[PDB]
Amino acid sequence: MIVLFVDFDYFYAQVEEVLNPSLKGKPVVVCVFSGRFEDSGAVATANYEARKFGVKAGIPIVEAKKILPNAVYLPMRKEVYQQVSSRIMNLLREYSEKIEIASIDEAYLDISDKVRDYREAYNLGLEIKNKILEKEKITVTVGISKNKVFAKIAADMAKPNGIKVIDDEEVKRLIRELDIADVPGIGNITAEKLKKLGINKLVDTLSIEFDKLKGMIGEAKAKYLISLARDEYNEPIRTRVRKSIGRIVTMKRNSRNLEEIKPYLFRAIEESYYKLDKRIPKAIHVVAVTEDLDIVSRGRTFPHGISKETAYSESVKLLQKILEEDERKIRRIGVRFSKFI
DNA sequence: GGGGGAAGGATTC
DNA sequence: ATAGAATCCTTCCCCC
Ligand SMILES: Nc1nc2c(ncn2[C@H]2C[C@H](O)[C@@H](COP(=O)(O)NP(=O)(O)OP(=O)(O)O)O2)c(=O)[nH]1
Ligand SMILES: [Mg+2]
Ligand SMILES: [Mg+2]
Repeated sequence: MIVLFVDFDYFYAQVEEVLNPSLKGKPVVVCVFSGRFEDSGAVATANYEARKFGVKAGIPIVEAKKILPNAVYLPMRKEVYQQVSSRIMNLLREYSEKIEIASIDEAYLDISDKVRDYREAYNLGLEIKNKILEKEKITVTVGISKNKVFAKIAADMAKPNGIKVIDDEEVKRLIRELDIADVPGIGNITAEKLKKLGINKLVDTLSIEFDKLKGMIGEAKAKYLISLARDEYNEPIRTRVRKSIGRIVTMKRNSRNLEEIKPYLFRAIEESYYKLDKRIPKAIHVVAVTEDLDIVSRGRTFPHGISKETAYSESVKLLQKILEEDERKIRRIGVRFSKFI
């Protein structure tokens, strides 16, 4: 099997430059203004010119300005970045019927019925990397290996504007030399938990016995890293059906008074039902972030569809149930819809 | 013993 | 100081 991976380079900032080529070369940093005061929020992404001085996703907009107070700070236009992303995807379907859209800047191509050697897979790559540059003027980074994981890891080192093939005996090489936090699916919570058991590379998952591994990171994670250690990561490319749609907004004031959170909640449903459009959910969840950044939610499943009048009605009792069972101020309110028809 | 949901956790975008 | 969005997974609990 041969898997082809596509990670658009700093996709949000790149699109802003395609629409305003003057920015090309300057530190661009796209922001998520929360609104509670001036320059409150997070950085969604920053182009590599701004990445150098440590302007990355996650750090608040304040810190991103003590570092580069003269960079170009633009508000995120996710609706514009989506329209550009779909046009790029609709050019990738021209290379395989079996394609998986992972995220907005990510896609796997199963091209085993279109090539059969990493050399022709490599030669397919640039004809991707340039058809995209030909029609949408965006650079991408492609990775190719024997499964969806190492194709991911390939692009993880090749980016930006990169191309990389990880052959089946570098796969053997990596299992023994790859820091395991750099395995896709292992964030900081579980990376630390692995060091605590002396697991630095993927091979150490077989030297240790199983239930020591399961009880700390979980059964699916354990059976996941275990299958990659023995070079037995199956896993194909299948169309991803969007199973959830929602929106969650941040209040200008921390509060728990219900008639203060009703406006933000009702505005979260108006946008969510627009994002739905012809999709009827059977379940609504009321997500809420606390004043201490914790995450609590209450939901319900209906045997039928939910019309905006029924979502307006349900979301207030789920909201009541939250405040019923916790004493903390609410910082972010939202809603989320699943179980579509 | 195990199927099958509704609420916190963790990854990544 | 600490966005938004969505996926999968674990854990507790009702049910054969
Ligand atoms: N709202 C929001 N959006 C984010 C966040 N993180 C990423 N995104 C959105 C905006 C990101 O541009 C888009 C893709 O994210 P990546 O693949 O993780 N990084 P990119 O491809 O951008 O650059 P490079 O690969 O060179 O780091 O996901 C975030 O924390 N918040
Ligand atoms: Mg990318
Ligand atoms: Mg990505």
